[PDB]
Amino acid sequence: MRILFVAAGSPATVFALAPLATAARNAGHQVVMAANQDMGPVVTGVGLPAVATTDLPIRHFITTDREGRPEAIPSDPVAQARFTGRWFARMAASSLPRMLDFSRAWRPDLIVGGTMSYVAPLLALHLGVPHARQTWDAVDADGIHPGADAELRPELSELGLERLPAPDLFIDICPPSLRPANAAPARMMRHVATSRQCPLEPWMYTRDTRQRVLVTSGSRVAKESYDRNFDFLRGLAKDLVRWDVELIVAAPDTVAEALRAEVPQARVGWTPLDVVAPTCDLLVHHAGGVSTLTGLSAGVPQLLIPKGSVLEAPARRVADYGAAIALLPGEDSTEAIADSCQELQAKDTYARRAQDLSREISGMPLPATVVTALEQLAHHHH
Amino acid sequence: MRILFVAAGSPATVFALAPLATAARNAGHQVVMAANQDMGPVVTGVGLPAVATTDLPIRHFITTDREGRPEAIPSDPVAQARFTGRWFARMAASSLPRMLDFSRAWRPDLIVGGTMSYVAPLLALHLGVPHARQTWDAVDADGIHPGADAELRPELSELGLERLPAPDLFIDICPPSLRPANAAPARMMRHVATSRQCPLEPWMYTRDTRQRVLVTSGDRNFDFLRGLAKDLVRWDVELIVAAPDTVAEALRAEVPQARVGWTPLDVVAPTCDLLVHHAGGVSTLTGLSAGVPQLLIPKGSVLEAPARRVADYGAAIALLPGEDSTEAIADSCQELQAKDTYARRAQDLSREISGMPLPATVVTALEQLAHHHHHH
Repeated sequence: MRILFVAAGSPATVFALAPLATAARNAGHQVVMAANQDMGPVVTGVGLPAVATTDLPIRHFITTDREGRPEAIPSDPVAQARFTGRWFARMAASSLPRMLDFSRAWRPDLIVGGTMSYVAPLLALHLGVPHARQTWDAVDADGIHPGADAELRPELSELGLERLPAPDLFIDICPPSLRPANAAPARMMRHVATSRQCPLEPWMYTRDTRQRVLVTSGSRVAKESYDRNFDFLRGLAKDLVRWDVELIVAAPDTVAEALRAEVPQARVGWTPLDVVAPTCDLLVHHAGGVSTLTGLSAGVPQLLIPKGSVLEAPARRVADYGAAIALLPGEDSTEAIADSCQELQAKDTYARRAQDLSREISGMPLPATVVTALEQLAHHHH
Repeated sequence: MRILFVAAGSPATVFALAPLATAARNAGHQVVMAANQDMGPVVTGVGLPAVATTDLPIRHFITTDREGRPEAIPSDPVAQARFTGRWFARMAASSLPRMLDFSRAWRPDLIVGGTMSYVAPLLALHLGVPHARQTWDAVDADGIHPGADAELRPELSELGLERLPAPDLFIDICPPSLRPANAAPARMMRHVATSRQCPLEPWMYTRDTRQRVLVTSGDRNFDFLRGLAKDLVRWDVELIVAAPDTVAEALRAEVPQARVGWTPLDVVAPTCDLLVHHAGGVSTLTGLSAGVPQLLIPKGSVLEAPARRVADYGAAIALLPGEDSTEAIADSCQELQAKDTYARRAQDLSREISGMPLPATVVTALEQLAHHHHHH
């Protein structure tokens, strides 16, 4: 059958959906993935044909409203969650006329979209094909979807609705231990780490007696759907050198270049998180995209520095579980960061709990087994 | 598990292994694919981490005669097959030191190689781990493997062996109806077509009023394409030529009616009325999986019997060297486009391929192989 996957405007949205999308291709289905135009090479780099939902990048939709006026990001956590739904929704609303034309020409039997890929359910409603939603992280969307529903009032009105409908199939990669009790019934699916790949360098797979700490931006792209920075690194690397930690830095090339000067004691560049993660004793990141779930699947302790209101509660869940330390706004001092790495490095309780969670992820159903669910869904509709 | 896949020196060897390698990745395994350095981009373009077996192009591993002149490919079918096995084995033996250093560092639990990826079983023997072999087409390697054994005899003796052992698991993507009568039992697996990807353009999924013919090849790859393209363009056919960028601009300039460029076969093939594959490289299995009739113009005695096999089945016409006159090419294209039996047989083979076990199911076989090796 013919399946249209819809990611969104940042690389982790592609990476999160790629295991199921390539598993579907591996089962003999015709599969295409739609994403913003600038995600095109990200899509084709996971081995899939790419379609552009829109030629505008996410920065356009984040910073500008449907009326073409600049919009400020609010700080209140309820407001910011709604704002997140709103900007993903105006991207979808903007993409809908082109995606309708494409879908009428390509004739999908089924549409699979990411959590906030709102063009996916809109297309489903217009065209009468089933919609499956796959989550793309462990982030609660209960405060996000209402922001989307409000912003889509014009599109939903035409369809006789006040809110987007429930998915025909909901697939959730969130480990049950981190899954809120109010989440909708889902077909569980194992998160499988993917990214853009490279020629392997011995250090990505060759350990020494050091202690391997990876500070990472999650994707090499300059703009993910969440803030990242990186000022903290200089002071942190000094702390680490006394620990003869082997410090590895994966960052966008411009940031990567500045860091080579600021912390010369480190190995700075870009490397895929899925390749290097398993080899690490600690991951330090901003708790965006698929980074946290990738770290948990590898059994690695993490320092989570969430930047963005919707990213905070999921990061605290992992710390509360015992597999991470999470430094939320106002907690992330120079000293706090150093002390946290010290403790993650030196107390094996974190590694134990990270491994407990890895084992839980590895018991979840494989993407290949969820392809069966997609086939059953379309057979029942069609 | 950690699984090392070993393709070889041409994109087709990478594409053939990619469904299983990505299926293994999708099952949570750490997967790496090794191939010639110049294939690194192909490996990364299917979504896998790449490692280089060698930086030398495969044609540089054919040795020279007594007096230093490069060795002629002999014409006899048996002789060619044996020569091919020796050539691939020489490549394998040359890459064994680099790959052994890698494998000792990475520690694969299982090694999967394509048919003539002989470094794969050698590595497996050195590291004491299982070896699976996957076919990367429908070519019988019965005449090929003895040449490899002869070439590898010194490496085999270091391991206390006189010949390569059977694979610990043999995986065949050949449709049953096309396998030899004598064929070894294999874990059967569906061929799933895989290519380098690009942004989807409307023409790739939109037909017009014309019959659509795709030609791949695969320098008289040039004389042929131009010659053929001229012909097909005269019958008001929509001609799509899949050529390298190295000749794209020259071909366009000659035959401006043909669409010459960026063509992922997995995307476009199902959309065609006819595929024409010249020289070799491409799997006739992708056309079959798409259910499209094919004109096969093999060059290399190793490619003749399998192309003959698809023709005997009735899904293709195979023009062997000397048979591909302009008239024969033209009559064959007309037949493939118009006759019932060709369309029906190609659809029959597509149905057969579609009933074969999925790559994701073969990953399970790899896991069992690894498990039984060290748990008793």
